[PDB]
Amino acid sequence: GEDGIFLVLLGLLMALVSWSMDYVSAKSLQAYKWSYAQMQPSLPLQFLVWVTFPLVLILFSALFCHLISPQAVGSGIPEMKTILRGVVLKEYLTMKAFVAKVVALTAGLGSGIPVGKEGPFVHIASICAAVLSKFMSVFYYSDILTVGCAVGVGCCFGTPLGGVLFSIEVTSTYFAVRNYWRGFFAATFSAFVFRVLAVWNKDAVTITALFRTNFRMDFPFDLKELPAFAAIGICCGLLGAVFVYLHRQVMLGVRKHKALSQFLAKHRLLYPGIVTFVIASFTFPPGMGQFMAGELMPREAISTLFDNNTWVKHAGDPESLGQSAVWIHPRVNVVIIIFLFFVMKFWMSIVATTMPIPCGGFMPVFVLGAAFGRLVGEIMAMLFPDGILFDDIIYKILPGGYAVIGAAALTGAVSHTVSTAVICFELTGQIAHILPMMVAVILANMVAQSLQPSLYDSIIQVKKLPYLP
Amino acid sequence: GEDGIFLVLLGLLMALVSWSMDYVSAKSLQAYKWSYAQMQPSLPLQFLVWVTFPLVLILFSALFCHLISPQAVGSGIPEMKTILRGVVLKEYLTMKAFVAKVVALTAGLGSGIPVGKEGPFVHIASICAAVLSKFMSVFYYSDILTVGCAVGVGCCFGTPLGGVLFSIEVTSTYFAVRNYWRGFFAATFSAFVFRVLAVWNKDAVTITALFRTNFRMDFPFDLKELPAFAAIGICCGLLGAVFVYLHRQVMLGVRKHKALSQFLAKHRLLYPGIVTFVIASFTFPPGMGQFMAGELMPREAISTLFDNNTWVKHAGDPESLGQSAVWIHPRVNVVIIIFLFFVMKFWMSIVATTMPIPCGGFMPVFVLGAAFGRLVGEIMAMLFPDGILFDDIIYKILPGGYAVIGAAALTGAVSHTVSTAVICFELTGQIAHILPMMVAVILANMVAQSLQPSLYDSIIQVKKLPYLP
Repeated sequence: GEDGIFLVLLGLLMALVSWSMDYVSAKSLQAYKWSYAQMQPSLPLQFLVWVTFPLVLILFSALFCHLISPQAVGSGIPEMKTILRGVVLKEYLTMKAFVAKVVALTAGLGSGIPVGKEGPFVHIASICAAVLSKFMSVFYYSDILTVGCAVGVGCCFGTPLGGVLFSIEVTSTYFAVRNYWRGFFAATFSAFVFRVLAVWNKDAVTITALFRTNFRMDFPFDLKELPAFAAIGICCGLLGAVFVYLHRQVMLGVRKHKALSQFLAKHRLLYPGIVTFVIASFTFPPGMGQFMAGELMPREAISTLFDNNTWVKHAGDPESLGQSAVWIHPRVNVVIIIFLFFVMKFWMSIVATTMPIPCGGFMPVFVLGAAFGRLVGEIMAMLFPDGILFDDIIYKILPGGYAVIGAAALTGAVSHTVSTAVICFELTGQIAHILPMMVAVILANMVAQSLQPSLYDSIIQVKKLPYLP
Repeated sequence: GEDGIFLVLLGLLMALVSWSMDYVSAKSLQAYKWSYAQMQPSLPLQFLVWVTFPLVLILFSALFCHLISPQAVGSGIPEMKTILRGVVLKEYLTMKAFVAKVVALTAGLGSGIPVGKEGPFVHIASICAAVLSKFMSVFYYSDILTVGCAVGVGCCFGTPLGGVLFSIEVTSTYFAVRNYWRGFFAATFSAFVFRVLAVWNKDAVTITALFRTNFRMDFPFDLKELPAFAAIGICCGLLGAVFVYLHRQVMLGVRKHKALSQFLAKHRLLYPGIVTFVIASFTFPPGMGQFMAGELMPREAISTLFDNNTWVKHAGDPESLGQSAVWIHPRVNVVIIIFLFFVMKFWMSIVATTMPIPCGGFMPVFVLGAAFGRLVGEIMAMLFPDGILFDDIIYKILPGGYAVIGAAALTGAVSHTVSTAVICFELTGQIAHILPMMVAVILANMVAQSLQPSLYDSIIQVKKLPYLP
């Protein structure tokens, strides 16, 4: 009927918005790197620019989520999964919030602070679905929200079927397969237009997925290492649980005492600002980024962590690798700097997503999972030096695969879902490690579902929304 | 709770059954090839053995679906998708049919006649689910059938998430996500045990998917060829529709007249037997297999059609390729033999799946799709000789990708579903062509949903089961 025209118009209007915002964010971020390099090597000057650019940009984003729309702070998927369980929120789906959010999500992304991308984008995709429906036939409600969620995540990442699985498996109890067909149609069209546009205007020469990895697909892994994958199941789930626990121990920590509540009511934007300050103090590269690999914005950080070469063995030479040359210090072994990167981005991510900013809880958790995966992969490669044999040719293990297993498993354990593995392999561009990441996702899910509740369940519990089951 | 023990026991019991039956079928089929080669080149003797082995084995399978269980003929998914819409069939889920079906599906598969594998396997997986539940807690119903369907197709092909999508998207109207989690768990465990067992006992050296393809993943296809994919959408959908139409024009063709009904009631097993005969008459390789590539059992036939080299250009030399050397005739161009293979397996497949045998409608449709795909790929490679340029290196197109697009799209158009692309790329082992196969699956679905009904809908219409919507 007249469903196809509405769905194709939603897809073509969502791809341009996603492409525009990350185009602008990428140009702002490379201008940041450019100016920071190109002034001079002056260590106080480097500190002051490396601090004053993210404070300006994050306080700008907090200003445009405070001023225009007072209801879009703390946004993302948990209040809309509260909405589709029956509760209506009338003023919350206003078009005026839309322009109030997108520009904030630009200025949440153009800095190197770990935030999400998915959550506010799911919200604005639902906004565009509702507005385009209300404009339609003036010249069904949970259907509109489910199609909005599918188009939102499948237009974030160019991952259609991971989009429709992410819409069904957490934001529902029953599900009409009419929405399955509609969400699959609109999500694959949005992911189609978003990827071909980066060949038209910019240069990404073909319809490569987003983050390709050149693994070898000829004996990737034997079953002599397979219980190691069991470890990267279980520990990730355990680590995922601790994340959720500590998240609540900051949320209530904002609201536990009258003193800091009076301090925040004295001036609202002071809480993001200074804490932006302190994580800039641990990201300055000659300050502590030597011990940290601090000079990595997160997109190229996880393009780096999915590399196809062993970092312990290429440390005997000063050979120029890609960006991964920042992962070599002349005094410290690389296992220690992966360890410190993991622990400091781990406590940095919770306090980064705590602040009153449009936040998603997917991307920094994905980065933490990749870091833990490559940690256990590098100690596997250090433990078994020779590799094993094949027809007069030697195959040695490679730790990019461990990184992609961990970057599926830990965010699957945090967000209490099994469909994270789908967008994981659909971002990485290869499915060589597919059933080990499914087994690891399921082990991490059963451990992190035994111990603690989900992330979004804790958010709706602390924010105290009407949530009946 | 006590769900995990039941699901892991179902998975480990289903993997052994699938592995055992295709182990036995593969050994029988290679013994067929072995004896046929190893007697002598005597052209009447070759004819008589090439005919008398499939007649014996197919009449044996028809005997063991006629004798023990009189209710398991015409089995597969459409009567069970009738069952889960409300209608009960009491005597149909008896354990006695289980042993009556599995051995038949061995002797439906050990011959080279095109049959399915999925349908009767979904049925026996539901049988094992129900029996293991009734044995459980003596020392929920649609849940048991949906878990049975997911384990069935994900244990056929080692494809978990394509399994759970194949269970939701056609055999439901609503869907409880409890069954999503259970089906995902049990399907990935079944696909895990099935693939690692082929390294323990037999040799498939690692957890390679099933049918790997070595494409190049470095500029697979430009967007200068992309409307060709539009053609392999639309035509496949049109061709898929014709398949369904002709299928009904044989089913009613059995039941249109009293004469052939009296002829069949005279002797029931005569109808499969002789028609097995006639397709053997068009598969004898010096008879007509020169013009046909007849000496290809279907599994190695579609391992051949997914090859990474151009068949027009490697015809100037008598170089030994793999099995694909059967695709070269010294007098006939290869486009004509792909064309004749397609048209003769097209009319052969409907009459092959017509006969009273446990049949699935997935595998021969998959083969027909691969043949049409490589047809349009070879004429694309014949049309554009030079390829195009890159950094002083030339990239020419390769027609394996067209074959895998067509083998997704035409069976997606026949079975009226979008989740065929998932098991397509999960069998082929690479996701380089993923969003073109999604776009082609959706174009073929909208054309073949405009023209004719589904395959299984026509089956339940002609068999006249109680089907309310």
